[PDB]
Amino acid sequence: RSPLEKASVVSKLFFSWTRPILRKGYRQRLELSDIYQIPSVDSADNLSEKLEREWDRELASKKNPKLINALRRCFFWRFMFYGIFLYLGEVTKAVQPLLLGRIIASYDPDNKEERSIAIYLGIGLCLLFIVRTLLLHPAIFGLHHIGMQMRIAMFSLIYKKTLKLSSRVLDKISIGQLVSLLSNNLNKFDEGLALAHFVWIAPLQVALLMGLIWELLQASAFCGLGFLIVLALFQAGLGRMMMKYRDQRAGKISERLVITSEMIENIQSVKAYCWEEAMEKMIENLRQTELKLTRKAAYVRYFNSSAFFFSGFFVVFLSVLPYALIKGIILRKIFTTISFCIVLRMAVTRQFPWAVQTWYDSLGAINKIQDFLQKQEYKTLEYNLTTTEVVMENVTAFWEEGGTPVLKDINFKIERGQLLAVAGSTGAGKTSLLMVIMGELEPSEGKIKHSGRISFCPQFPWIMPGTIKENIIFGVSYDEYRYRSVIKACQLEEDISKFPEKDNTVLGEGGITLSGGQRAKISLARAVYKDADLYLLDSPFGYLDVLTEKEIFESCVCKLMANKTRILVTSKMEHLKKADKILILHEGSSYFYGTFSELQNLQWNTYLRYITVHKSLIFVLIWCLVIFLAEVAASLVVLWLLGVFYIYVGVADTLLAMGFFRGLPLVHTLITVSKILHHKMLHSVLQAPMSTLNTLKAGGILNRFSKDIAILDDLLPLTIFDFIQLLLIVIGAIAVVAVLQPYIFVATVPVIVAFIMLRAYFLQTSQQLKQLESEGRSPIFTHLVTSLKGLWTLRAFGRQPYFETLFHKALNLHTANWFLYLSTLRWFQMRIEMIFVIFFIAVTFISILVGIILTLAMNIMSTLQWAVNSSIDVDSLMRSVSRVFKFIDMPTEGIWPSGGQMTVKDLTAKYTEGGNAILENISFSISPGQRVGLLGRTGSGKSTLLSAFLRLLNTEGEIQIDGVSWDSITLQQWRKAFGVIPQKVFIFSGTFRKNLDPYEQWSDQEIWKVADEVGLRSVIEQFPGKLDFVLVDGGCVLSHGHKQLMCLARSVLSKAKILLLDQPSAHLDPVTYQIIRRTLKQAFADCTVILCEHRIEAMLECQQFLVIEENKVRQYDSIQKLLNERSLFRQA
Ligand SMILES: Nc1ncnc2c1ncn2[C@@H]1O[C@H](COP(=O)(O)OP(=O)(O)OP(=O)(O)O)[C@@H](O)[C@H]1O
Ligand SMILES: Nc1ncnc2c1ncn2[C@@H]1O[C@H](COP(=O)(O)OP(=O)(O)OP(=O)(O)O)[C@@H](O)[C@H]1O
Ligand SMILES: CC(C)CCC[C@@H](C)[C@H]1CC[C@H]2[C@@H]3CC=C4C[C@@H](O)CC[C@]4(C)[C@H]3CC[C@]12C
Ligand SMILES: O=C(O)c1ccc(/C=C2\SC(=S)N(c3cccc(C(F)(F)F)c3)C2=O)cc1
Ligand SMILES: [Mg+2]
Ligand SMILES: [Mg+2]
Repeated sequence: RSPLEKASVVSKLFFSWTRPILRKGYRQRLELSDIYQIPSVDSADNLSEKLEREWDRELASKKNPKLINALRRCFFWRFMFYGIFLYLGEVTKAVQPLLLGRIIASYDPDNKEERSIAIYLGIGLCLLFIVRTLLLHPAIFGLHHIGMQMRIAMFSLIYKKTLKLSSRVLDKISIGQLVSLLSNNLNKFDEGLALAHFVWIAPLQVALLMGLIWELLQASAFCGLGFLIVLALFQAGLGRMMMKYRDQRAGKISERLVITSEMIENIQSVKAYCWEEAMEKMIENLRQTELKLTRKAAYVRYFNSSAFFFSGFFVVFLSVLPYALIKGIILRKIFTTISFCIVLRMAVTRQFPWAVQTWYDSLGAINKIQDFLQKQEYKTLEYNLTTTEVVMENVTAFWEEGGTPVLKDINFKIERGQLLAVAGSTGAGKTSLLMVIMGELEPSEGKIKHSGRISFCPQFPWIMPGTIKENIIFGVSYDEYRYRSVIKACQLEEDISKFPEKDNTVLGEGGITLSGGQRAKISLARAVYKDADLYLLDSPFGYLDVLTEKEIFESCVCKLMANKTRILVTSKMEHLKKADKILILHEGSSYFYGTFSELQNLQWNTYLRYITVHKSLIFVLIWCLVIFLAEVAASLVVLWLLGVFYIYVGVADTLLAMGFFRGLPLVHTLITVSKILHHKMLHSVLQAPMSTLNTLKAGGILNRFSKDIAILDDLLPLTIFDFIQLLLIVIGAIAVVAVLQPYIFVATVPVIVAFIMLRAYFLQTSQQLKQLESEGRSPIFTHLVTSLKGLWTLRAFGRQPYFETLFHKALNLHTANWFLYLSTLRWFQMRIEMIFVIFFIAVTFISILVGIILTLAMNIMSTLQWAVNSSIDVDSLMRSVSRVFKFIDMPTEGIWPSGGQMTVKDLTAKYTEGGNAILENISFSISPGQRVGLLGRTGSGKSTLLSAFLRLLNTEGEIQIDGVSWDSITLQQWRKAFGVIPQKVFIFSGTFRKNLDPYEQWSDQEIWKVADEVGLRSVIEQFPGKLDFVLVDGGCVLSHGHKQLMCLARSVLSKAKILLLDQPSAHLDPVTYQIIRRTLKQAFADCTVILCEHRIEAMLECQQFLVIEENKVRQYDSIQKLLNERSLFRQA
C-alpha cells in the first residue's frame, strides 16, 4: 500500500515517502510487484461515481447542460485552496528585490540611512526563501493530483458512454479518432492545472510590482508598463494564429492513424500482395501536410516563447531614461529597478499567456468530450413477457437514414421449440434481418415482439483477449457438466488437447494463434453455452468442412437444443429438409415463406544517435554556438574601453538571447529530424519478419505511432531550444562574472557538481518508472479497441458490466503506475530546491556578516535552477526518441515464370523457433499447367503450407519453379510469381479503384472490365460515387458475399503464372458460385491454381489432390481414388 494513507503532516509536506522506492530503484531493477499500491481516492469506481451523479443531475435539471458546471461542483474548493497557496507563495517573489534594495542602502559608504540593520536583513532575506519553498511545491502537487483525478473521471465517463452508441452513430466514428482524443489530453491535461491559476495571479502581481516601482520612479514606471502591454497584445495575437494551425492537423492525424492501424493489423496480407512500397507512399503523402502545418505552427510558438529573452533591455531603457533625463539616476536604484523588472517581465510575458492558453485548451477539450457524450443512443424497449413466440409483421427498414430499402414487407411467426431457416442470394439481407431482430437496426415501419433473452453467433468470429475458458464462459458462473457437454458437442476436444496448457491457454486480440476454422467453433460454443430463449445463429458453418458441419448440425442444433427456438441462416438443402419453416429472401423481399414440402410442390547513447541522423542539425548547432562565442568575446575583451560592468551583466538575458537567425533554423531542422525518424521506423516495420512482428500487439502500435511521434513533432523542438538558451545564458554569464570577482564564482562549482550527481542518481529510477508507465497505458487502448470491435456481440449478450469492470481494472493499473512518478519527480525537485537553499544560506550570510554582488548571485542561482528543470524535462522527453530507435532497430527478413511447375524437397514449417513443427519433411511435385486441389480437416495446416510457399514463416527446405531455387533470387522478386487470395480479406480506407489497385497501373476501362466479369457491376453502381466511394470502417458498407468477390477481382486483375487460391468462396451461395467457376475457367486457363475450397461440388475440377493429415501430405491422382479409403468423407 502507498504510505500517503498513513503518514504525518510533516512527512507529507516534505514528500519523504518516496525514499524507500528511490533507494531500491537506484541500485536495483524496479518490478511491477514492488510498486506502491493505489489509495481509495484515485480508484476509478468511486472517482467516476462522484461525477456521474452530478452529470446526471445537470442533464435532468438544466436546459443547456454543461460538463464544466458538473466538474466545478466536485473539483472547485480544493482547486481554490491550492490556488490560494500558490498566490501566497508567489507574493513572496515580488518582495525579494525590495529586501535587496533595502540591504544595498545599508552598505552604502559612510553610514547611510540605517547602519546597524544589515544583520537583521541578511538573515531574513534568505529565511524568506524557506517559506517560499514550503508554500510552493505542495500546491503544485495537489493541483497535479486534481488534474489526474479529473482526467480519469472523464475517461471513465467516456467509456461508459461509448457502449450505448447506436449503429447509425458508428458510421462517423473510427478507431483512430478516439485514440487521438485520448492521446491528446492523456498527459497534457493534468500538468496544466498548476498553470491554470496564473490568470488571476499575474494581474495582482503586476499591480503590486507597479506600486513598488512607483516609489522608485515617480512617474516613469508607466512607459515600461505600456511597452509590456504592447508585447502582451502581440503575444495574444500570436496565440490565436497558432490555434488555427492546430485545429486543422487533427483530421489528418486521425486519417493517418486509421490507415496505419488498418495496415498493421493485417500486415500479413500486405506482405503477401507485396503492397509495402505502394503503402508507405500513401502514408508519406498524408504526413506531408501534417508536417507543413506543424512547421507553420512551430514558428509562431517560438516567437511567443522568445518574447521574454528579448525584452530585458527595452523595458529597462524605457523605465530609466525618462527619469534619468530629469534627475539622473543612482547606482543603487538602477539595480533595484532591474530586479523588479525581471519579475515583471516574467509575470507579463511568460506566466499570463501560458495560463490563457491552458484555459483555452482545457475548455476546448471539455466541450469536445461533452459533445461526444451528447450523441444518439441505442434503445431496446422490448417486453419481458410473451407466449414464448417470436412474431413480426410488415417490417420495412433502411440502413442509411435517408435510398433503396434493405427489407420490405417481411412477416413470419415461430412458436417455442421451432427452427426457422432463412436463405437467399448475397445481398438479400439475412444478417440485416437478424440485426432487426436484435434491435441494433430500427425499422421505419412495423413491430417486433419477443422475449429479451437472445443469444448471438456472428458471421465473422470474435475472440476477445483471454483464456479459452474465459472466451467460452463470457462472464458467467462456471459449470462442469454443461460446459463439458458443450465443449464435446462443438468438436473442441482434440484441438484443445493439442495445447500444452489444456483448457486455459492465452489468445491474443483476434485469436491470431488459432486458425480460421477453430475461431468459428469457439464462437459457436460461446453462443450455445448461454442460457437464453432464442439462439439466432448467423451462418455458424462458414469456415467448417462438410463432414464437420454434418457432425455438428445433427448433434448441436437438433440434439442438444432441440426444444428452444432458434433462427439459422442456411445455405444448403439438408439443413432445410430438417427445418420447421423456410423464408427465402431475395433483394430484400419475402420471396417465399412456408414448409419444405410446399416449397418442393411450388416449383548518453540516445543523444548522440538522435542528432547524427540529420547533418544539418550539426551544421546548425555549430552555427548557433560559434556566434555565441563571438558574442561572449565581444563582452570580455572590449571591456578595456569601460574599465559599472555589473549593469552590463544584468542585461545578459537580452545580450545572449537567440534571434530569428539562430533559433529558426534549429527549430526547422528539429522537425525534419522527426520526419526522417518516422519514415525510417515505418519502413523498418513494413519490412520486418513475421516472427518478430507477431510479438507486437494491437495496443503496442497506437502507443508508438500516435503519442510517441506526436511528442517528437510537437514538444521536443521548443523544449530543446529553451534548454539550449538557458545553457548559453548561464555559461556566458558565469564565465564573464568569473573575471571581475573570482571568489563568488567558486561557490557555483560544487553546486553544479552536486546538481549533476543528484540528477544522475534520480534518473536511475526515473528512466525505469517513466518507461513502465509509458508502456502501461497500452492495456486501456487495447481493451477499448476490442470493446469497440465486439460492440454488437456485447449488447446482444448483455455482458456490459463485465467489460466495465475490466476497464476499471486497467485504469486502476495505469493510475497506480502514474502516481509513483508524479510523486518521485516532485520529491527530487523539492530536494533540488532544498540543496539550493542550503548552499544559498552561506553565500550571502558569510559574505555579509560590494553589496550589489548579491543581486548577481541571486540572478544566477535562479537561472541555474531553471536550466536544471529544463534539462530534466528534456531527459524525460527523450525516452520517446529512445523507444523510436528501439522500434527501428529490428531484423530485416529480406520471362522467368513461363510454365509454372513446382518441386519441394524436405520442407519444414514452424511459425516460431523451436515450436511444434506443423509440416515435417514435405515433398511433392506439380506438373506444369495442372490444377491442384488441397484437402484435409480443420487444423491440418493448409494455410500453413500456403504461407510456407511464400516464405512468410521460417522454413527449412527448397522450392524451385522452372529451374531456379530459393537462394538464387531475392525474396521480393520471388514473391511476385504468386497471386494469392488470403483467408482474411483486406480492405482499407480509400476509393474502390484504390482498393482494387494501390499502384494505379490499370485504367478505369481495365478495372471496369474485370469488375463486370466478376459481377461487381450491380454493387459498385448502387453507391453515390461509382469507383469513387470512400469505403470506411474497414469496408463495413459491403457484405460478406461481396468482399470475397472484390478480393477475387483483385486476384484476377493481377496476372501471375502461379496462384494460391485460399478458399475463394467462403459464404457465397450456390447460384453465385457459377460466377466463380466462369471466372476460374476463362481466366486461369494457363496458370496452375492450388485450390483450398471445402465445397464437394467444387473439388471435382482438379487433377492432383493433396491431403494433409498428421503433418504430412499424400498426393493422389484420380478424383475417386482418395474417396474410397475413408468412407466418412463419402457418406457425409
Ligand atoms: N500465428 C501462429 N502461431 C503459431 N501457431 C499457429 C499460428 N497460426 C496458426 N497456428 C497453428 O497452425 C495449426 C494449423 O495450421 P493453420 O492455422 O494454418 O490451420 P489450417 O489447417 O490451415 O486451417 P483451416 O483448414 O481451418 O483453414 C493450428 O492448429 C494452430 O495451432
Ligand atoms: N452498414 C451498412 N450501410 C449501408 N449499406 C449496408 C450496410 N451493411 C450492408 N449494407 C448493404 O445492404 C444490403 C444488406 O446486405 P447484408 O449484409 O444484410 O447481406 P447478407 O444476407 O448478410 O449477405 P451475405 O451472403 O454476404 O452474408 C447489401 O446490399 C449491403 O451492401
Ligand atoms: C496587492 C495590491 C492590491 C495592494 C495595493 C497596491 C499597493 C501595491 C500600492 C497602492 C498604493 C501604494 C503606495 C503609494 C504611496 C507610497 C508612499 C511612499 O512613501 C512609499 C510607497 C507607498 C507606500 C506605495 C507602496 C505601494 C502601494 C501600497
Ligand atoms: O518563477 C520562475 O520560474 C522564475 C523566476 C525568476 C527567473 C529569473 C531569471 S530568468 C533569466 S534569463 N534571468 C536573468 C536575467 C538577466 C541576467 C541574468 C544573468 F545574470 F544570470 F545572466 C539572468 C533571471 O533573473 C526565472 C524563472
Ligand atoms: Mg452474412
Ligand atoms: Mg484457413
